[PDB]
Amino acid sequence: KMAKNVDKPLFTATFNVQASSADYATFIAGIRNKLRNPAHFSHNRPVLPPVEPNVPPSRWFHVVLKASPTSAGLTLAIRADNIYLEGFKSSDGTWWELTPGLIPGATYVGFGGTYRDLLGDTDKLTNVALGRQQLADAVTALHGRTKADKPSGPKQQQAREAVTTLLLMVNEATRFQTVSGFVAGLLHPKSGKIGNEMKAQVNGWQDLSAALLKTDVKPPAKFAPIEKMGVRTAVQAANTLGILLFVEVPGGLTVAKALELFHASGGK
Ligand SMILES: Nc1ncnc2c1ncn2[C@@H]1O[C@H](COP(=O)(O)O)[C@@H](O)[C@H]1O
Repeated sequence: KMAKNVDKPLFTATFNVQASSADYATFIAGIRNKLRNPAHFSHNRPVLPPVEPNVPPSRWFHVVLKASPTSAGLTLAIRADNIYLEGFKSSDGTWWELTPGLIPGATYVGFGGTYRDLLGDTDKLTNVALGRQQLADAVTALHGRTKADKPSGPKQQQAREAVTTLLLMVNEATRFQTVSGFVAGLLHPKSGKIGNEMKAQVNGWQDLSAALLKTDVKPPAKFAPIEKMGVRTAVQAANTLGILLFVEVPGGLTVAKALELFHASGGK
């Protein structure tokens, strides 16, 4: 059940930590546009293709974060089907994986990519500080990771804080316009923490995605509100979502069909 093609990304997206808000916003937009199922939209927002039924994960992209203009960057291995962070490459060339035995030749980092794993309690998410400095510190801490850092309690804690930072500023920002917008603001000519609404959105990507998709089924259908996210209408949901996870909703596309539409449309 090992992954395939981790070393053969579908695309590579690059960001310099010192760049402007504008550069960051289009970096995020670029990732969404390249991940989209060209044939499957919902309320003008892109929707991911389904996870392929019975193969191991074979669709990956890389994000490269450079702490400096010419410096080699930190490479993130992210799944193209569900935007999971599963690996990062260090300056010594070691692949660290976040799921034991998922990436050929990798070394397990010692924890996973859920906020439960990273923070102990998911409520701690609204105390994580985001900004340009945090981004630079997170990238440097993971780029400078050595194998000996794994048996160090405090090093493991710092690595978790660094991964948590990348997850919010890269993965969740891709998923959510609220998050990407929030981060772009911190990079304008610088520290912030997300509120409880963004925390609820980030913990409910599937639910919020599935709720938009339901409104698209052809009737024989209203939007179910999600109070804790602050999202009470289809339009607020469309404005909150950057890209939807594919969810098999009753009367909408099935996994099989959406996948054939993916292939027929020039998607890989
Ligand atoms: N490795 C990961 N990278 C990014 N997001 C993740 C990862 N693992 C879990 N998540 C997020 O957590 C949500 C729920 O995870 P789970 O409920 O444990 O299947 C997912 O839909 C993702 O938004």
